[PDB]
Amino acid sequence: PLDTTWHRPGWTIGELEAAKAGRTISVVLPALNEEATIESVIDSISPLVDGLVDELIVLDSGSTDDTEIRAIASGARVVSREQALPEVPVRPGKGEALWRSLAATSGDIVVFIDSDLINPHPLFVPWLVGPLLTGEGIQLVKSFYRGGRVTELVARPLLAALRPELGCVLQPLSGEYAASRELLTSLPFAPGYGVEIGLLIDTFDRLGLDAIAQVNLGVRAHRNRPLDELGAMSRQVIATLLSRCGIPDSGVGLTQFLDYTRHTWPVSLVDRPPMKVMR
Amino acid sequence: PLDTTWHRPGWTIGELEAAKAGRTISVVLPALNEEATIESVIDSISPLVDGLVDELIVLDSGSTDDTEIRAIASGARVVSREQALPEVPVRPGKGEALWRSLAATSGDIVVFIDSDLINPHPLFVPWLVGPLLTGEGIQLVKSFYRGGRVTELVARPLLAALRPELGCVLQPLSGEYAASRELLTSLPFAPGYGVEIGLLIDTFDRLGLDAIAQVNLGVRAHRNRPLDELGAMSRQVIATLLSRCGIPDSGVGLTQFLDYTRHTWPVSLVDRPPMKVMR
Ligand SMILES: O=c1ccn([C@@H]2O[C@H](COP(=O)(O)OP(=O)(O)O)[C@@H](O)[C@H]2O)c(=O)[nH]1
Ligand SMILES: O=c1ccn([C@@H]2O[C@H](COP(=O)(O)OP(=O)(O)O)[C@@H](O)[C@H]2O)c(=O)[nH]1
Ligand SMILES: O=C(O)[C@@H](COP(=O)(O)O)O[C@H]1O[C@H](CO)[C@@H](O)[C@H](O)[C@H]1O
Ligand SMILES: O=C(O)[C@@H](COP(=O)(O)O)O[C@H]1O[C@H](CO)[C@@H](O)[C@H](O)[C@H]1O
Ligand SMILES: [Mn+2]
Ligand SMILES: [Mn+2]
Repeated sequence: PLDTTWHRPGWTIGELEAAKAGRTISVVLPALNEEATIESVIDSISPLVDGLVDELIVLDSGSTDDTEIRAIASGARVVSREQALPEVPVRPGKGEALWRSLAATSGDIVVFIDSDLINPHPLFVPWLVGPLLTGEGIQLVKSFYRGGRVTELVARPLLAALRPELGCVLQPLSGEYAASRELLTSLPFAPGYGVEIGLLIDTFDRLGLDAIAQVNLGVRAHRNRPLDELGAMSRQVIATLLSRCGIPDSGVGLTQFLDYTRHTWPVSLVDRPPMKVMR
Repeated sequence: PLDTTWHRPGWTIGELEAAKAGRTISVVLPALNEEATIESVIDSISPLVDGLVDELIVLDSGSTDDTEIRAIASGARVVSREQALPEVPVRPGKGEALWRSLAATSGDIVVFIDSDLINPHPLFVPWLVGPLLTGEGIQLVKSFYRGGRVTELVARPLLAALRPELGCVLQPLSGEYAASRELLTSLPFAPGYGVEIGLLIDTFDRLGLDAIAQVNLGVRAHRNRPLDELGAMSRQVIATLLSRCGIPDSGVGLTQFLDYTRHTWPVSLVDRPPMKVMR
């Protein structure tokens, strides 16, 4: 039911670029304190700039390490959350960074790549844009790869329960994906870590499976977070997914008991609206 | 909001036994292929038999290893699913084993202990029965301990979303707990791995928090399953939890893509009814 490219696409950078046909391509790297990895990621993509890729920015989501200076030193344009859209006060979380990035880019096609990847392949961007460039009706491309605890324990089983039509999607939460600006500026953006699952469900509801493709990127490595930070992420994924399914979420943050101690993590039920309204 | 015993209970086996006041206590160990651990678990509890504990059975849920012979050799009464309730054909899964165990025991109080625990403390059963024996209105006692991936990523965040009143429960899926027969024979039993979360939500809805206590067992160790088996368990926990919250579940099993291969795991939306109807 779902256009899946199972092996390495056969296209080439010169073919894909020809297929642009006046369309532009922006790449956004969201980054929060990724000084150890930001440079390797930027370098994997910057050789494409002024060719297949027209624009690369790092959206610096409030880093307090050396993320920004190392990104500048790799030749990337770095855009803070405030600069992307300064009339609107900044909220925390990943979804805010990606939503704002629409105002700081102008490509007809937008590619998101996480900045915490350990040594990413230089064809990620070409592999993701393939179906948007050479297909018909594809508006969103998700990646899969490779062990993804939230994906396999939370998102895929809840999708099977509540949107089983998306059961064929191998990595619904994947941070590497591309989509048309027309789609992205028409969809709301869930806060925090809810943004990927929200975009997938909203895209499906509006365009169906035929507008979605997925592409094998082989294997990917990244910062494996401790279980407690995953708990808050799972809570936000659940909150965003239930809302899309018409189920009322309590809005109560996850509490954890670490001779134990207690901490309550934030959860948000507030989406950003389609960036179109900002026109 | 929730009666919590945070340090080691101060009671003694002789005090607790005196407090029985004619009430009986059954212990059930569900077991599916636990030959490596069944013996250490039985031995931790059998010294209590004919004193605090009136009855110990192993409910052999279809083992094909040496579980049954090793349990017999530790002096335990072993009851198959068929023998517990032979007029009713056997279904797979943990919940079926626990539900049937009500027909093969007669204690006024029933204690469940998983049979895959690595070296369990001999006071587990005394610590769990404490609040049922010495409290008032306690009808269910859950344990906590100790890293519990389904609990921290699936069950606690979904409870926070959908039954936030149970947010103070530290280990909702814990396999070690005790309850009155009157409660257990009044509640349905969810299939598979849904049984613990189902019993907790059903108990709360019927009796509120004041009927539930929890007790610190310190640290517990057990067979840490691979992520893919956890995926099917999470799917069933989600299915049981959504049903209790009035949310329709698709009934679609989780599919996993392991040059990948596909497998679909069973999920069940069929509860067993209150054992009372079998009277
Ligand atoms: O408020 C935030 C949180 C995260 N990120 C970025 O979003 C990406 C994915 O975040 P994370 O690693 O925490 O998620 P994971 O992939 O580990 O589940 C990373 O490049 C982060 O730098 C961000 O820009 N802003
Ligand atoms: O169909 C089944 C599945 C499991 N069990 C028992 O239920 C307990 C808990 O099962 P499991 O270890 O798979 O769950 P976990 O604690 O690892 O999440 C164990 O003693 C199993 O032997 C059972 O009696 N029947
Ligand atoms: O899927 C997951 O379990 C997590 C983290 O992966 P691990 O459990 O650390 O292997 O990462 C997912 O979610 C993130 C936030 O939504 C995305 O940025 C990742 O790309 C996605 O894989
Ligand atoms: O909470 C969990 O993640 C799992 C398995 O624990 P691990 O992730 O292997 O540490 O076990 C829970 O669920 C089982 C089935 O419902 C219960 O039998 C366990 O007692 C409970 O801890
Ligand atoms: Mn990451
Ligand atoms: Mn276990």
